[PDB]
Amino acid sequence: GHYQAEAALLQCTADTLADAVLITTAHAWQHQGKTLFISRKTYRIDGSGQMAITVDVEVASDTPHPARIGLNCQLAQVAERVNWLGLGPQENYPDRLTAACFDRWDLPLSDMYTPYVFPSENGLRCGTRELNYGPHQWRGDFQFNISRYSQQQLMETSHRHLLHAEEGTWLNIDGFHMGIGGDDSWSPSVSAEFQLSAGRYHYQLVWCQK
Amino acid sequence: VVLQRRDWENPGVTQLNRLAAHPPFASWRNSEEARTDRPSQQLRSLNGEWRFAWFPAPEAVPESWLECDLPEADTVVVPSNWQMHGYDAPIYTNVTYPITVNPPFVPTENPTGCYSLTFNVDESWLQEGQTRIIFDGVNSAFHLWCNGRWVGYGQDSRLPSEFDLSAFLRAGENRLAVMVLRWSDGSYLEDQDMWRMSGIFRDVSLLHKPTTQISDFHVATRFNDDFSRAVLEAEVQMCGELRDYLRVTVSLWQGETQVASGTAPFGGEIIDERGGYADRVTLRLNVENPKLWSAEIPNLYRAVVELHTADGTLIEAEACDVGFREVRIENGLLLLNGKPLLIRGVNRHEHHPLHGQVMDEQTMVQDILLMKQNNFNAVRCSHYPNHPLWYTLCDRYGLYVVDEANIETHGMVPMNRLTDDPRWLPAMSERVTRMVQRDRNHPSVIIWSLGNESGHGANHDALYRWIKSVDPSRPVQYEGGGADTTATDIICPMYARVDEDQPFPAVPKWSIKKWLSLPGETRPLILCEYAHAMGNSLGGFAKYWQAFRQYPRLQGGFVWDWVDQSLIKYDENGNPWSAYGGDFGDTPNDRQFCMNGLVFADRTPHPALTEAKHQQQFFQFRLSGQTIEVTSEYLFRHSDNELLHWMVALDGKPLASGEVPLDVAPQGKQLIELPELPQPESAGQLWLTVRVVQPNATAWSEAGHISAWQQWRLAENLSVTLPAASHAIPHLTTSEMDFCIELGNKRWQFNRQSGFLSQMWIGDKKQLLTPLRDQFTRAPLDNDIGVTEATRIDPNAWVERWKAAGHYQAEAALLQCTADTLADAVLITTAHAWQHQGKTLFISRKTYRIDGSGQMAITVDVEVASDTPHPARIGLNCQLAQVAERVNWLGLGPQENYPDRLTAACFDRWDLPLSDMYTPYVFPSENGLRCGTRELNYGPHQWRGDFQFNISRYSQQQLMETSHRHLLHAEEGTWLNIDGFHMGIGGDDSWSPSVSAEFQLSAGRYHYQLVWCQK
Ligand SMILES: [Mg+2]
Ligand SMILES: [Mg+2]
Ligand SMILES: [Mg+2]
Ligand SMILES: [Mg+2]
Ligand code: NA
Ligand code: NA
Ligand code: NA
Ligand code: NA
Ligand code: NA
Repeated sequence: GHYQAEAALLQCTADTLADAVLITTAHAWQHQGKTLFISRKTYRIDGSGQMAITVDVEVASDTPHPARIGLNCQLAQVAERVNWLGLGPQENYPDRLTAACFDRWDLPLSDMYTPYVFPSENGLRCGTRELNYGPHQWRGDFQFNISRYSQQQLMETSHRHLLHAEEGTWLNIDGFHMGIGGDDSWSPSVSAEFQLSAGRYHYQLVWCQK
Repeated sequence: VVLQRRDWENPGVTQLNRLAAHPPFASWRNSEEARTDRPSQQLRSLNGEWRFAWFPAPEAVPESWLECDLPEADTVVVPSNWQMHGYDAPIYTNVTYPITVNPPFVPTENPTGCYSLTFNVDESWLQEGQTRIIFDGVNSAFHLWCNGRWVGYGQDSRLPSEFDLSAFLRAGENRLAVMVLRWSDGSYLEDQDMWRMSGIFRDVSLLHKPTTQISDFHVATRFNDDFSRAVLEAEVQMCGELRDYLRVTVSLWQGETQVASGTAPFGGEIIDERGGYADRVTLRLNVENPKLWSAEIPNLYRAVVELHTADGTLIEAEACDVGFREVRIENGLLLLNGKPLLIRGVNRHEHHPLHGQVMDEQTMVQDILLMKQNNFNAVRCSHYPNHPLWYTLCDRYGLYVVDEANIETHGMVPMNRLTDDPRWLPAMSERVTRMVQRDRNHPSVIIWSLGNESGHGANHDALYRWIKSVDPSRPVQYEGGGADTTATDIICPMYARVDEDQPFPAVPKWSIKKWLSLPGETRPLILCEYAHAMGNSLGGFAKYWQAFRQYPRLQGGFVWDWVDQSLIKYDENGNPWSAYGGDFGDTPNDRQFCMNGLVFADRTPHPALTEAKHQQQFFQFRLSGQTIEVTSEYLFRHSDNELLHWMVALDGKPLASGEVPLDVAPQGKQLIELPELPQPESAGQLWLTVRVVQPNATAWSEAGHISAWQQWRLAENLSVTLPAASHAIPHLTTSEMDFCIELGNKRWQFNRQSGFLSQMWIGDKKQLLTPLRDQFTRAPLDNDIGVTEATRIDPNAWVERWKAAGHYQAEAALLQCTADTLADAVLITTAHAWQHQGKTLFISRKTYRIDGSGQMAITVDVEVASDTPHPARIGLNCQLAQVAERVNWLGLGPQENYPDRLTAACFDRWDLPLSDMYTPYVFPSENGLRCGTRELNYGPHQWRGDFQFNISRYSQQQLMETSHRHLLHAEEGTWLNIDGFHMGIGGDDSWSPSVSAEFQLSAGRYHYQLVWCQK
């Protein structure tokens, strides 16, 4: 029920600090009464206009290891360029990133999408410390992809030529992403060290306007 | 001429007037006594009180001593090492010779032990036949006198030296005088990593044989393809007058039932142009469906060899236990009875903490029982032939033995300087040939070894071939010169790693997986030494066993090693303590390197032993749905003394259990269907634990012995319940020096200068003696230290890397310390930096959230500079004021476990006395960690999260500063170390960094969280 799971709010609170506002949230993702994931977050917005997001995720040990542990949103902005400090320039995944180099990369948005004939998750870049797109900057230590196609559309579309650019830009920022495998393509081939099996996961992001 | 010839400084003279080697004799004069292995009247023990005087050199020994006892002499028990009575000091040196390397010479100051015994000999012994004296072990060389007359000389400390005393003895009182030298040319071949001792340290006995006697016998067992038929072949040699009426009968017995018998006159078949051996006979006995010998089922027969007249008058009988087994290498596999072995081996020295190198039956039996109870099936006689009883016990209890010649020249430069020199071939040949002559009839011995750490030389090749020629029934192995030379049937490296190559010049230690498949290579690989168990060690043990099970030609190995070579010393108050190298004034020395055991010298287990037991299990398990698949790794036996107990528990709370008898064929599988388990209402992780229990006692184990276990996570129900809202709100009070928080009878104090929780009160009683502070270091393990010395730094060693980076010197610098009041909580935020000479090593960022329920949530985020050596731990420590009796935790246990040594530990609710949370390693270090812990309870305190911890009366600082466990003093209160992350302990060896990459704390950024409350 990973694709069907609905978020149930457990906690949403707001606190004022000396120089910041602190928002704390907790969500349970459930299917047929079974809790798959729990996400505990803090959002800290300070006087500099920076939003620090802390994310702590529990994954039930008896659910299949999830494909990713991240956040997503559809941004209003459509910008021409994507700039990042991280692994690139090409698409790279945790079990396929040795060729990628850490540097400051700058590509047109279209280059951040890989036009596999059969559409799927694509265009991830790993080991990213800073990402810039339009007015936005995200900092941390994350994996990301950015495109005009939602994961839903990629999942529902059998041919690349049938894809249509959506309004704004879909951003996936992952603390963690499962291997892609490939030893063969007819049985599970993602090696154990690249499966998201740790049970508890932590990542943190800073979102600001730059 | 004795002091004039100096035979102890001549490698060309290894003995004078010594009788030929042979298998164990008792010269029974009754065949039934021989069959039952009862004491023989013809074999007398001289293990009594002897007279002993110590001398600084052989030249200082007075002439009168040969004739008359010295009044200055003391009365000492024999066998003994004289260092253990305090006559001089034992020396612990590893590689470096304890004497100047100047072959064949030894120091002029050569400690000399003068032993003497006055004893009765009955006239019957002297009227007829031959009376001989047997010295099973004299270290390192000796001259023998009887009633004032010179008998002979012997070298090689580890094999019996025998002399004919017939023409020296008189009826009534006789006197033996034995002059034992500590050092000899023999010492150059005795450079084993062990305590250097001396004396008559094994049994002394008198043996009476008839004039016409059995002088040798060899037993062989050969089989057809399916082992349903065997031929026992027994070659018997006689000494004395050859006669037509002489006969040999070899009879084979299973209990009181004779199963086969053969009789023949002397006279072997023609072998060359000059005929045959008139003084030899070969008997051949058919055995249908022989009961086969293995470590799994040590089936033994009794062979009785009778020398007798045609008419049936007995002259004498000898006997031995016979194990029907075939050892062979075929297609690159070592096979026992046609099946590929998996060696769960251990190296074992002959060591007792009180008696030194003197072995007794009780200690040998204790060792064998412990070995088998911990899933060992094999032992290497590191590095010399053992006390003869050892092989008998291995025959009977069932252990595979590697019998190893007393040859080690480690200290030579290069290592083969002597073993490649044909002038040392005679001394070497004797150590090999006389071992084979002694032990070749023991079924337990499956492999011959040419010695240890003596490089590879032409003498090894010659002696390899000699053994193959005289005894084709056993493979020959030898590790020297790179572990895969022409002098070994088995690739037998020491400390080769599983996946990591160590490409040393000339003698590389390849990854064991890689080694097998090198171009042209076909031999089996069995590590002669691996998993160096020095102190807190055996990290990565599971990696070896996974490889052993996956790769047919990886057939196991022998752990280094069985028992700590510590010695008991006494303090001013007469209290005993464990001593190592240097503690006897011995210099140069190699300190704690003599302690590499799975057990302490008194045979108390180190925690590592349980990891070995678990990884060496003979049953393998898989879970699929509600089905447990049990696979047997036994090669010969069915699981006829085995039941499977299963248990399902929710966070340590028992839910369901049951038992199922195991009926698994050797190499077979059994499916066990678990019944439907009722769903738990409450949240938490379900765990399934299985245990294999032996309902019946065995010769080696008690009823209810657990031989194997395994655990799995089952269904997990994550808690989604919101904790009941609190009525009260914590109150923050501020001064220039402190943030103070109060809630009811609880108070927390955060020092604003240091930025740490400095104190905590319950009621109004202080909970801390030292503040709660980050810790990134540990008191260095033996593996962290390696071979580094104060005078000679090994910059590669983990401890030296941490020291050079300033990890132990780094001081916390406060960057931020703020407090905020929330709706139902107080929030403290801190940031610290640890710096050394302007370099920031670590940054720790924390939040402490104290809510109305009294719980304190601590969130820690640590950055580690990528270019600093990876830290030993990422955690917190404090000294608690409380000393409580018990420690209760939900996590891995019950024993000490570390990230690379936790497979044997089980997740459950454990409750131990505080003392059990400390491991008394003789050399103190970080110890007692328990990993995978979700809840820890101590006095009124509870910590929850996902952490590793240790808890004791000793600070890391004291453990770090103190060299011996007996010098440790319990500090005030209790030191708690709670780690989000802890480095591996390693142990592939203990002289180079051995912690695998996956167990190094190299992630750069680390996060962990703890809740601290009162229950
Ligand atoms: Mg690279
Ligand atoms: Mg000599
Ligand atoms: Mg050595
Ligand atoms: Mg396990
Ligand atoms: Na698709
Ligand atoms: Na194997
Ligand atoms: Na050692
Ligand atoms: Na059974
Ligand atoms: Na120490």
